Amino acid sequence: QIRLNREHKESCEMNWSDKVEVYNIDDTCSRYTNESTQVQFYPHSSKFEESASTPETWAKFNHDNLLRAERERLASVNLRKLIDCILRDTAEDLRLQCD
Amino acid sequence: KNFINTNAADVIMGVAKKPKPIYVDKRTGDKHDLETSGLFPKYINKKDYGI
Amino acid sequence: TFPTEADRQRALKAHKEEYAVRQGLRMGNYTHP
Amino acid sequence: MRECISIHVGQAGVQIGNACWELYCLEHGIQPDGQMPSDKTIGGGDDSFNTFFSETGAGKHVPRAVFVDLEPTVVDEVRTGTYRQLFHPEQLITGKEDAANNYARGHYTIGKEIVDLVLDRIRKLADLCTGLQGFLIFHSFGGGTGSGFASLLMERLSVDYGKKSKLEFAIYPAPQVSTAVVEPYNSILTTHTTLEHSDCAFMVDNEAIYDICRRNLDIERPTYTNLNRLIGQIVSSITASLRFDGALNVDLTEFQTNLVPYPRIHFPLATYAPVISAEKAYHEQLSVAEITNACFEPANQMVKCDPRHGKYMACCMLYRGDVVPKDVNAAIATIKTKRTIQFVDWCPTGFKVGINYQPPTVVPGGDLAKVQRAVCMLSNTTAIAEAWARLDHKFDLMYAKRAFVHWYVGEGMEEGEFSEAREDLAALEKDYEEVGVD
Amino acid sequence: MRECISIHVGQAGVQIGNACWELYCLEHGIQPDGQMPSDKTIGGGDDSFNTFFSETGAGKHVPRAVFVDLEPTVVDEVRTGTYRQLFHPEQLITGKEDAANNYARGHYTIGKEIVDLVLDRIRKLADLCTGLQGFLIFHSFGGGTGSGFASLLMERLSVDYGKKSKLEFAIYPAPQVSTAVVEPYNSILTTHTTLEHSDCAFMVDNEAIYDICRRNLDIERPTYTNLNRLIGQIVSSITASLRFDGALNVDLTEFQTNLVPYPRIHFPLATYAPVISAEKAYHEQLSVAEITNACFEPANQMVKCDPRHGKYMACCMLYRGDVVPKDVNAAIATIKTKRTIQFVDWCPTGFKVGINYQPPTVVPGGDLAKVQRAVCMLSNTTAIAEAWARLDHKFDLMYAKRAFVHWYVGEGMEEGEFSEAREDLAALEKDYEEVGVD
Amino acid sequence: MREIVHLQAGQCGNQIGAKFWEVISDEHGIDPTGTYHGDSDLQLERINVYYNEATGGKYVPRAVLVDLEPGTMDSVRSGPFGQIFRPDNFVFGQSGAGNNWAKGHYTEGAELVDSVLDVVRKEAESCDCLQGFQLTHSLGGGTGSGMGTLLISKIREEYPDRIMNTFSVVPSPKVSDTVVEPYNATLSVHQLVENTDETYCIDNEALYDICFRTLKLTTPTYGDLNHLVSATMSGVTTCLRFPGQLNADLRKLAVNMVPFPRLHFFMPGFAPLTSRGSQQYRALTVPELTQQMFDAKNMMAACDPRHGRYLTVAAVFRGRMSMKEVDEQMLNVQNKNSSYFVEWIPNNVKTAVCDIPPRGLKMSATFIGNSTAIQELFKRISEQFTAMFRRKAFLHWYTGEGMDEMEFTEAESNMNDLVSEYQQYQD
Amino acid sequence: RKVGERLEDMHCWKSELQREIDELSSETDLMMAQKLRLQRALDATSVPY
Amino acid sequence: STKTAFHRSQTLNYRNGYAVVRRPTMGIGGD
Amino acid sequence: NYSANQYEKAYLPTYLQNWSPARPTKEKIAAHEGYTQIIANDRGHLLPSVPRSKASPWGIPPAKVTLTARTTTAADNLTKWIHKNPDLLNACNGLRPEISGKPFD
Ligand SMILES: Nc1nc2c(ncn2[C@@H]2O[C@H](COP(=O)(O)OP(=O)(O)OP(=O)(O)O)[C@@H](O)[C@H]2O)c(=O)[nH]1
Ligand SMILES: Nc1nc2c(ncn2[C@@H]2O[C@H](COP(=O)(O)OP(=O)(O)OP(=O)(O)O)[C@@H](O)[C@H]2O)c(=O)[nH]1
Ligand SMILES: Nc1nc2c(ncn2[C@@H]2O[C@H](COP(=O)(O)OP(=O)(O)OP(=O)(O)O)[C@@H](O)[C@H]2O)c(=O)[nH]1
Repeated sequence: QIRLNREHKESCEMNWSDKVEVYNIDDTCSRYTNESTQVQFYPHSSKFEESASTPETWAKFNHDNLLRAERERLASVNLRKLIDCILRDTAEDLRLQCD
Repeated sequence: KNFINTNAADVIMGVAKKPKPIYVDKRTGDKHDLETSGLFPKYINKKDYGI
Repeated sequence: TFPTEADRQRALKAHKEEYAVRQGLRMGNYTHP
Repeated sequence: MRECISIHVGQAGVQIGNACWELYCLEHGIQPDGQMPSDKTIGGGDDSFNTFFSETGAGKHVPRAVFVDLEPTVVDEVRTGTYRQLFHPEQLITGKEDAANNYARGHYTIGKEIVDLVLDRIRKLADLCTGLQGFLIFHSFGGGTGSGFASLLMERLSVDYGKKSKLEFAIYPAPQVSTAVVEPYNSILTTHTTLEHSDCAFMVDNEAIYDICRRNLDIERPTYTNLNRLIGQIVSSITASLRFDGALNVDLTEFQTNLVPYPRIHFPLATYAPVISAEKAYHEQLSVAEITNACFEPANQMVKCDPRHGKYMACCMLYRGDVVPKDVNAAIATIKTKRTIQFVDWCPTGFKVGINYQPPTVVPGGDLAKVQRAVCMLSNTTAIAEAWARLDHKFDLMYAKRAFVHWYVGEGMEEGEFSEAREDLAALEKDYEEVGVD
Repeated sequence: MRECISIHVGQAGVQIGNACWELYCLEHGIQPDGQMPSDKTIGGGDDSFNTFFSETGAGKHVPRAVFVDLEPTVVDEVRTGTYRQLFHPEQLITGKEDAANNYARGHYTIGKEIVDLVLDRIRKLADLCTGLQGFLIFHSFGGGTGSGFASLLMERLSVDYGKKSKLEFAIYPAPQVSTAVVEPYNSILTTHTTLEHSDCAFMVDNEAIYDICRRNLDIERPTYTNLNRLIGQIVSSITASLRFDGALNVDLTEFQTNLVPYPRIHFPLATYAPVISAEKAYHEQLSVAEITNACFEPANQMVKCDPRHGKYMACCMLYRGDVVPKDVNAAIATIKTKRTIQFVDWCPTGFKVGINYQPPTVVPGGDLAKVQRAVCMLSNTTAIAEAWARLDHKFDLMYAKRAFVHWYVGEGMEEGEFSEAREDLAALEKDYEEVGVD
Repeated sequence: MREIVHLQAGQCGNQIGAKFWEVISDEHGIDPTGTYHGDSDLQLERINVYYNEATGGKYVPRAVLVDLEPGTMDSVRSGPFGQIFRPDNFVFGQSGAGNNWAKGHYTEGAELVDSVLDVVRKEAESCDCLQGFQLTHSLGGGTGSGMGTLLISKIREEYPDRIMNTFSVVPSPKVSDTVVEPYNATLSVHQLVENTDETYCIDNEALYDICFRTLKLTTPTYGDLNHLVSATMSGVTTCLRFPGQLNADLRKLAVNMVPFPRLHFFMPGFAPLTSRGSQQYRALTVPELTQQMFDAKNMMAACDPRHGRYLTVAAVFRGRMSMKEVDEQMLNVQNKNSSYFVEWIPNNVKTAVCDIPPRGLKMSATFIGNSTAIQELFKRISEQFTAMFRRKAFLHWYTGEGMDEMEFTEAESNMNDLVSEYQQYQD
Repeated sequence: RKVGERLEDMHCWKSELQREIDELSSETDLMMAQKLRLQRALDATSVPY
Repeated sequence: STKTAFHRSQTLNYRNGYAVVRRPTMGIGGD
Repeated sequence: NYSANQYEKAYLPTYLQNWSPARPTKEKIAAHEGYTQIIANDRGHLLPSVPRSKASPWGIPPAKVTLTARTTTAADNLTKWIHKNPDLLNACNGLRPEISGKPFD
């Protein structure tokens, strides 16, 4: 169980990193204005026009990852409770036998 | 005993108790004594000062 | 508040004569047909 | 510039302020950390927020409020909640004991010592303040402790500063529900020790809130979450004048000048028109005519005083959202022509219109629908005296045989004050009938 | 150039002398080896340190201080401790016996045989002294031994020299805290034997140092380390005028003129406003108006006195860091306009102002904040009657019972000294009072 | 903050305190040995109300146990939690008591008041601020009245600004076991009503009726009776220790409950009880909560308040509820019977809502009430007293001890006057 | 205007991702602690054999 | 009508004995 | 304590944010005469003959109101209920509220 939890932690951490960099990039972008600097002739090209994703698909990506993490957390909780109860019962029965 | 009337008379002659001036300090500031605090007292009023 | 004691007693007698039909403090309007 | 200061007394008022800020943060988009994204709006505190925050170069907004409490539990919970970094660490005053429904206990025994701290705080925010149009006092009348503390702080601020506003909002006692039979005592204590100082008092009742809730919002077990959300929307609406622009602007001082007719009687009622659930609004329509008619419908008020029992003196309405002066004035003219609404013979004009384009906002994960036209309504009408008759016939009964009075007389008061209060109120009712009579 | 001498008497003193020089090496950048790093300022000991050291071709800065003590313990401790290689072994003057809380023990039994060494070391530093504006003499009032010793050595130096300044610091008797029943005796003895040769004595109450140390330093278990950093910061503030520059600069002689009006009384009181922690400061703002208001809050004075019941005669404001005369004068004008402050009808102006560009520093392990504005306030006011009143009433009662007389008479004094002290303080009460009469 | 020092006396107390403290410990999740394990961060936070902190993170009970018979001490030490109390907190005598309240009020307490006061005020100095104290004993307690009267009378002036709550078990009307027990009751009750502010009264016959009405468990233990009363006391005190919007303080309750100085007495009553199939048959809902909440069956303290009238009612609810439902609930009950409630007061209902559930069950509540339904108890005791007194039965023990008949006379005057008091108020 | 809208829409997801990662880490802590408890109990078991 | 956010730029205040007037930067709603 | 001149906008409760007026200031004084002879000795002990303000100071019912129209006898009572408190009418920041109003008929 520890193994699985750590793996999912790593994956979600990765995607969060990605979102942070993209958001910061666009923040740095947005303060532009017509009169200001950072203003150049760069020619057209298809790399500027490339397409890689669509909003709903990206949303569903994120949604799937979230739900995966949620299920693993639930499973961990369940196993924890089961282990606790087994410990208790073991101790009590050995006590009675010795008495 | 018309103890209704008796309690009425009791409360009517209830007069009062008086409070004691005690201040507070902080977030959870304690009810630190005030009157003879030394901090903010009224002490220069006695018939020895100067003479 | 009424600038004339006269208007005071006048409006008061008007209200006490109209007492029965009003609603309430017996002050609100009876309305209704 | 433009700003006002919020004061909160009572584990009663801490909640309703908590919800007010839970809303107030979102509209200008302040994260619960206390910081925006890295953009350039921070400085000396000069943008939209400046009317309720002073966000200096620290990049942290300072809630212009003081939260005082006597029982540390709920205030400690907000201390350990999300907004702890937002709240200013010793604007959150906590005490160790309560007044236990005893107005006089709160007014003498423990009221004497927190006042120094509160005076400190008010002056040391006023320093950095510049405009300070006034203050918003949050309290209750069935005050378990908010009675004496509020009274004495109010009089102290009245006698230290005299030349500005005091607006009072309160959960009013129910006509026939009482969580403390000591309320019929402490409420009148508060009233007749505040009238000489209080500028503008306003009341609202949780039962009528419930009743609206299950007549139209279709919520069978709402909560304090819902109630405080509604109240927060109301106060936000009345502050929208400062917050956002509009066709015209009005101010709380205008409220004072235009609403209260005389010295003394300053007790109007509050109402919010476009209450409806999203599903119910969906296949209907909201427009100026029906929204105004509904907000004057007798079964939408939050105090149990049917206006037909009373007579109107003044009306102020603030339209928030997209509206136009043409139908505004047409609708109010139609209302004036309408027969049943009986305005007293004095006021020729009695209608403070107020307009603002800004659409009101929902609270995320809240309860209300999506509305493009709201009106908040303040109304001064004679219908109030019914509740005061209720109170006096409660008071004479349970006072004439002197029940529970021993606690008070022992802890330090006498019977002269309870003597004076009754004829204070009696003079109030004779004043109400005299002012009504035409 | 611009330089002074430093003197510490008693276990009471070498404490905070250690604290002060511990600090004074940091901000100027000294390593406890005593030699400057690879960079170059060493020579005949003349750079900014020169006002407090002489780093001669020896290579080591030498503090211009003498640590005189009656008891070998603390001097041996500091000798075995960290900074000995800096320190100069014999100017750590140590004795064999204690004055045992007896003023006369310190003034006659022991003082004769050590004052010779004291004055000899004083002169062998004075020869190399050039400017020698004054001295920083550190002692106490409820002295275990330092009191009478300081009084007598001060008499020696006051009669040998009389054309300079002498600065006096003593922890004031804790109002209701005693570590000596002989404290009123030795205090008043020092008072009447020193009232006529000193220049400027400033007080402080370590109870109140603690009281602020848990009001806003936010620790319930402070230490002497914390108290000593506070007071060392104060002395650093007063010497900052020498150490650095600014728009305008002020000096000790200006202090001695401007603060005290008259002979006898030369006892004003100090305050330091921005005593604040990093955690508290994290999300608040610091600036001139609020720091002035805080430094004049009635409970931020570290001695038990009331502005309200007192009346001001003088105030000097020392600002360090990044400020402007504009808001400086604005704040001071607000202070004048205030009503709670009640200046005597004497002083038209009341405010000696000094400014330095240089923000103070911090120390690792230290628990102050990282502040950008510092103000040291020195005020003379009538609010200090209660201290000597308490002292005299306590002393008069326990002298009426006349215990410990046997101690002093056995060691060879009498009561005439006590009589003179009593008549002196009896004078001083009305001395403070009829000047207030207006 | 403001906290509590708990006093337990008599063998009644020797049961009650042990059971009640282990209940609170099992609530706040601490092993009997002492080491904590955090699950409810809020229960971790609010602990100074009862437990002073001992190093190693152990939380000593600020309680004091006193009696005269060493064996009960031995048992309450050998129980499942004996390690949890302090060898400090065991003050005791050596002689047997024998239920002779005369000796218990002069002959043995006179020399142990010193030690008991020393220890209790030591704990008072240890803590910061006290609401007051609560005492667990029996007025029919053969040693209970003897110790309690004295210690109460002392602590009155010891701390005259406080809340000295009293929790006692009333002698059974059907059987008193001890025959001088009516004497014990009549003697104790004078000082009780002369000193107390709030006093509970609970009878065990109605508890046995509970045993055959909802417990249905054949063979109950007095320990389980103690379990019931402990649940009640816990519930009334829960408002202080947990968050959620309600008013908690004891005199916050008291000013509302009491109308007048000599009114001090109350009845407890518990919330949903459930037989072996009614677990899988009970719909846990506010309506049935309120219904059984107001049941003469559920009534268990003295007798059915059917026969008298309720002056005041206070109710605490515990769990995840709202307020509109409790509001409509009482509204319903006052409108069902406005005659039964008195007219000298309107709105005689008081409510509080604690959000934190007890351990195990979600919906819960509890009651405290002041009714004109207590004449029966002390009236009964009055006839018992007059009967045995009619010709000085058993009086020689007390006259040898040092008592005399005049004391008995003013005690009975107190009782009869109080009866007329209650009556002519409710009439 | 369009780009600003996009920015806010991103900020939302960023917030929830952070929060959920935090609860995940706390759960890892708790489970590790209980595992160590089990280990020491297994240690304790051996003596009565 | 697509305008959504409507805030004002506080271009006027005092800050000290003499009032002060700013440079207009952001208009109706921020632009 | 006396006021400044001309530049009378930058020195006010406008910037104190005072809401309890400071002090009655002035620019009103004739040319005083006298050499300012001396009546102190070495300390501030005035010579006995010359007088001073001989320690005249040494060292809630109030509510600002307009009478307007509240019942005449109540107005008369309110006058006293405002005054008769020299303690909160004399000093320690003055502590002085105002009055406005009109009589009845
Ligand atoms: N403002 C507000 N009032 C509430 C809320 N919940 C209930 N109330 C009403 O507010 C009143 C609370 O007053 P009190 O309980 O006396 O509060 P207090 O006087 O400050 O002191 P306490 O008795 O300890 O709470 C109750 O009568 C309720 O009817 C709430 O969340 N907010
Ligand atoms: N300077 C200083 N004073 C302290 C310190 N701690 C407490 N004090 C106060 O300073 C006074 C110390 O005086 P004494 O103890 O008489 O010292 P002494 O007169 O030089 O001679 P001894 O009896 O040997 O200590 C005490 O009255 C304390 O109130 C400290 O570390 N340094
Ligand atoms: N411990 C215990 N007490 C019981 C039990 N049943 C009834 N009691 C009551 O406990 C009451 C008294 O407890 P204590 O105050 O300790 O009594 P005491 O003063 O030591 O002397 P006694 O009353 O004769 O026992 C008795 O009056 C009984 O009615 C039981 O089963 N166990």
